[PDB]
Amino acid sequence: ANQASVVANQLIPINVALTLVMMRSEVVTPVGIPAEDIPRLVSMQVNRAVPLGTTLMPDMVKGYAA
Repeated sequence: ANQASVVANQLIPINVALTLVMMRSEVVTPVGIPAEDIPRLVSMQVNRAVPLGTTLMPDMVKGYAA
């Protein structure tokens, strides 16, 4: 697609709260959280360590729903 997802721009350690420096937008498969949502992800925590280049999936963010 042209559908870009949120991809970790650095290793996001477990339980850290997401900041804008941590999140880039890329056309990756499988599709994860839509890149349009990078605004509303700031301050939410991840529930596991996300390595650099990992697509952020809905189940990795605490309190995220669609």
